[PDB]
Amino acid sequence: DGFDAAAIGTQVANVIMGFVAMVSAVGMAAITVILAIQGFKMAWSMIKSVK
Amino acid sequence: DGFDAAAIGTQVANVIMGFVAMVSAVGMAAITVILAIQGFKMAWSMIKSVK
Repeated sequence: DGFDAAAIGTQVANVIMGFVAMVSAVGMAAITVILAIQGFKMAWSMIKSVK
Repeated sequence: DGFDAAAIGTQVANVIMGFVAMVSAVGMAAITVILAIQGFKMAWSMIKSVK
């Protein structure tokens, strides 16, 4: 009857495409860790196979 | 984000450039042996070809 479906259907989507920011931010604060270990793993990794 | 990569990247390297000492020490305790045999090898070696 009214059909206020798509009008609010975009409104809702716009609240939550403007939410990637958080996932990227917590992203960055994953990698710093994953590098820290990874880069530290690769430190000894060569000098395992130094032999 | 933080980028604590090079700061700790040197820190790690400094633990392990301060590790040559051991390799030199076990070095010295190779050669004493290798001389012992080598010098003892050269002992008879001339007096093989004494003829």
